[PDB]
Amino acid sequence: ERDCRVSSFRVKENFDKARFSGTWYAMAKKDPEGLFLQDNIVAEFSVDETGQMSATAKGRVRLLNNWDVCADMVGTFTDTEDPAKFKMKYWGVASFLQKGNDDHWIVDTDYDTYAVQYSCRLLNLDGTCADSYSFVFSRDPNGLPPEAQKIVRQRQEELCLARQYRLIVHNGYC
Ligand SMILES: CCCCCCCCCCCCCCCC(=O)O
Ligand SMILES: [Cl-]
Ligand SMILES: [Cl-]
Repeated sequence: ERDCRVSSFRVKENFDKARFSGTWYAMAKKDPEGLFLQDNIVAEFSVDETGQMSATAKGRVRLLNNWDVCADMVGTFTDTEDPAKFKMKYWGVASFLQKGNDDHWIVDTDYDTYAVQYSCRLLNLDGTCADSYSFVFSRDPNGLPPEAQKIVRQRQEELCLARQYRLIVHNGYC
Protein backbone atom coordinates (compact mmCIF):
# COMPACT_ATOMS: atom_id res chain seq x y z
CA GLU A 1 0.00 0.00 0.00
CA ARG A 2 3.08 2.19 0.33
CA ASP A 3 3.62 4.45 -2.67
CA CYS A 4 6.60 3.46 -4.83
CA ARG A 5 5.86 5.87 -7.67
CA VAL A 6 9.01 7.88 -8.33
CA SER A 7 6.85 11.01 -8.68
CA SER A 8 5.81 10.57 -5.03
CA PHE A 9 9.31 10.50 -3.54
CA ARG A 10 10.24 13.41 -1.28
CA VAL A 11 13.65 15.05 -1.66
CA LYS A 12 15.76 17.43 0.43
CA GLU A 13 14.00 20.75 1.00
CA ASN A 14 16.04 23.85 0.16
CA PHE A 15 19.07 21.75 -0.77
CA ASP A 16 22.29 23.71 -0.23
CA LYS A 17 25.02 22.90 -2.74
CA ALA A 18 27.71 24.73 -0.78
CA ARG A 19 27.00 22.87 2.46
CA PHE A 20 27.10 19.60 0.52
CA SER A 21 30.57 20.19 -0.92
CA GLY A 22 33.57 18.10 0.13
CA THR A 23 34.33 14.44 0.69
CA TRP A 24 31.58 11.83 0.86
CA TYR A 25 32.33 8.16 1.52
CA ALA A 26 29.87 5.66 0.07
CA MET A 27 28.79 3.31 2.86
CA ALA A 28 26.12 1.40 0.92
CA LYS A 29 24.79 1.10 -2.61
CA LYS A 30 21.73 -0.24 -4.36
CA ASP A 31 22.98 -1.36 -7.77
CA PRO A 32 21.34 -0.65 -11.11
CA GLU A 33 21.38 -3.06 -14.04
CA GLY A 34 24.94 -3.55 -15.28
CA LEU A 35 26.52 -2.10 -12.16
CA PHE A 36 29.66 -0.01 -12.53
CA LEU A 37 31.16 1.17 -9.23
CA GLN A 38 31.96 -1.83 -7.03
CA ASP A 39 33.60 -0.62 -3.83
CA ASN A 40 36.15 1.77 -2.33
CA ILE A 41 33.83 4.49 -3.61
CA VAL A 42 34.68 8.04 -2.56
CA ALA A 43 33.09 11.18 -3.99
CA GLU A 44 34.21 14.80 -3.93
CA PHE A 45 31.58 17.49 -4.45
CA SER A 46 32.31 21.08 -5.47
CA VAL A 47 30.40 24.25 -6.31
CA ASP A 48 31.70 27.13 -8.44
CA GLU A 49 30.74 30.79 -8.18
CA THR A 50 28.11 30.27 -10.88
CA GLY A 51 26.41 27.98 -8.36
CA GLN A 52 27.08 25.02 -10.64
CA MET A 53 27.66 21.79 -8.74
CA SER A 54 30.17 19.20 -9.93
CA ALA A 55 31.88 16.11 -8.53
CA THR A 56 34.63 13.55 -8.93
CA ALA A 57 34.63 9.92 -7.82
CA LYS A 58 37.11 7.13 -7.22
CA GLY A 59 36.21 3.45 -6.93
CA ARG A 60 37.10 -0.08 -7.93
CA VAL A 61 35.18 -1.16 -11.00
CA ARG A 62 35.27 -4.72 -12.31
CA LEU A 63 35.36 -5.08 -16.08
CA LEU A 64 34.06 -8.56 -16.87
CA ASN A 65 36.49 -11.46 -17.07
CA ASN A 66 37.36 -10.47 -13.51
CA TRP A 67 39.57 -7.47 -14.29
CA ASP A 68 39.66 -4.84 -11.55
CA VAL A 69 40.52 -1.21 -12.19
CA CYS A 70 40.27 1.90 -10.03
CA ALA A 71 37.97 4.12 -12.08
CA ASP A 72 38.38 7.89 -11.90
CA MET A 73 35.11 9.58 -12.75
CA VAL A 74 33.88 13.14 -13.31
CA GLY A 75 30.34 14.49 -13.01
CA THR A 76 28.64 17.80 -13.71
CA PHE A 77 25.15 18.64 -12.48
CA THR A 78 22.52 20.64 -14.34
CA ASP A 79 19.92 22.25 -12.07
CA THR A 80 16.20 21.63 -12.35
CA GLU A 81 13.17 23.41 -10.90
CA ASP A 82 13.63 21.33 -7.75
CA PRO A 83 16.78 22.38 -5.87
CA ALA A 84 17.44 18.75 -4.86
CA LYS A 85 16.93 17.19 -8.30
CA PHE A 86 19.66 17.37 -10.93
CA LYS A 87 20.74 15.94 -14.24
CA MET A 88 24.22 14.44 -13.93
CA LYS A 89 26.42 14.18 -16.99
CA TYR A 90 29.31 11.85 -16.16
CA TRP A 91 32.36 10.29 -17.78
CA GLY A 92 35.73 8.76 -16.92
CA VAL A 93 39.11 10.42 -17.23
CA ALA A 94 39.86 7.46 -19.46
CA SER A 95 37.46 7.55 -22.40
CA PHE A 96 36.74 3.81 -22.37
CA LEU A 97 35.18 4.24 -18.94
CA GLN A 98 31.38 4.37 -18.78
CA LYS A 99 29.78 7.69 -19.68
CA GLY A 100 26.17 8.85 -19.68
CA ASN A 101 23.53 11.09 -18.11
CA ASP A 102 21.49 10.14 -15.04
CA ASP A 103 18.94 11.86 -12.85
CA HIS A 104 20.59 12.71 -9.54
CA TRP A 105 18.34 13.29 -6.55
CA ILE A 106 19.44 14.28 -3.08
CA VAL A 107 16.69 12.50 -1.18
CA ASP A 108 17.94 13.56 2.25
CA THR A 109 21.03 14.88 4.01
CA ASP A 110 22.14 16.78 7.10
CA TYR A 111 25.26 17.99 5.27
CA ASP A 112 27.76 17.11 8.01
CA THR A 113 26.96 13.44 8.65
CA TYR A 114 24.88 11.51 6.08
CA ALA A 115 23.44 11.77 2.59
CA VAL A 116 20.98 9.63 0.65
CA GLN A 117 21.14 9.81 -3.15
CA TYR A 118 18.75 8.30 -5.70
CA SER A 119 18.57 7.89 -9.47
CA CYS A 120 15.85 6.32 -11.58
CA ARG A 121 17.30 5.58 -15.01
CA LEU A 122 14.07 4.15 -16.42
CA LEU A 123 10.44 4.21 -15.26
CA ASN A 124 7.93 1.40 -15.27
CA LEU A 125 4.59 2.04 -16.94
CA ASP A 126 2.97 2.34 -13.50
CA GLY A 127 5.32 5.11 -12.35
CA THR A 128 7.60 2.91 -10.26
CA CYS A 129 11.27 2.64 -11.21
CA ALA A 130 12.39 -0.13 -13.55
CA ASP A 131 16.11 0.56 -13.10
CA SER A 132 17.33 2.49 -10.08
CA TYR A 133 20.46 3.04 -8.06
CA SER A 134 21.09 4.70 -4.72
CA PHE A 135 24.13 5.64 -2.65
CA VAL A 136 24.27 6.22 1.08
CA PHE A 137 27.16 8.56 1.86
CA SER A 138 28.97 9.31 5.12
CA ARG A 139 31.38 12.11 6.00
CA ASP A 140 33.19 9.65 8.27
CA PRO A 141 34.69 6.69 6.38
CA ASN A 142 34.12 4.57 9.50
CA GLY A 143 30.34 4.82 9.13
CA LEU A 144 27.26 6.68 10.36
CA PRO A 145 26.27 7.31 13.98
CA PRO A 146 23.18 5.43 15.21
CA GLU A 147 20.77 8.39 14.92
CA ALA A 148 21.81 8.97 11.30
CA GLN A 149 21.71 5.25 10.50
CA LYS A 150 18.09 5.12 11.70
CA ILE A 151 17.06 8.13 9.61
CA VAL A 152 18.72 6.62 6.54
CA ARG A 153 16.91 3.30 7.01
CA GLN A 154 13.61 5.19 6.98
CA ARG A 155 14.57 6.95 3.73
CA GLN A 156 15.65 3.66 2.18
CA GLU A 157 12.22 2.24 2.95
CA GLU A 158 10.50 5.32 1.50
CA LEU A 159 12.37 4.76 -1.76
CA CYS A 160 11.15 1.16 -1.73
CA LEU A 161 14.78 -0.02 -1.70
CA ALA A 162 15.48 -0.95 1.92
CA ARG A 163 16.00 -4.65 1.19
CA GLN A 164 18.28 -4.09 -1.80
CA TYR A 165 21.43 -2.35 -0.54
CA ARG A 166 24.90 -3.80 -0.11
CA LEU A 167 27.71 -2.43 2.02
CA ILE A 168 30.65 -0.69 0.36
CA VAL A 169 34.07 -1.71 1.70
CA HIS A 170 37.00 0.68 1.99
CA ASN A 171 40.41 -1.01 2.12
CA GLY A 172 42.70 1.46 0.37
CA TYR A 173 42.57 -0.42 -2.94
CA CYS A 174 42.79 2.86 -4.86
C1 LIG B 1 26.46 9.58 -7.93
C2 LIG B 1 27.77 9.07 -7.32
C3 LIG B 1 28.60 10.30 -7.00
C4 LIG B 1 28.17 11.36 -7.98
C5 LIG B 1 29.49 11.81 -8.57
C6 LIG B 1 29.32 11.52 -10.04
C7 LIG B 1 30.72 11.26 -10.52
C8 LIG B 1 30.60 10.20 -11.60
C9 LIG B 1 30.32 8.88 -10.93
C10 LIG B 1 29.56 8.10 -12.00
C11 LIG B 1 28.49 7.29 -11.29
C12 LIG B 1 27.97 6.36 -12.38
C13 LIG B 1 27.90 4.97 -11.81
C14 LIG B 1 26.73 5.00 -10.84
C15 LIG B 1 25.94 3.72 -11.02
C16 LIG B 1 26.87 2.58 -10.67
O1 LIG B 1 27.94 2.85 -10.10
O2 LIG B 1 26.48 1.43 -10.97
CL1 LIG C 1 18.07 0.34 13.60
CL1 LIG D 1 15.97 -5.34 4.92
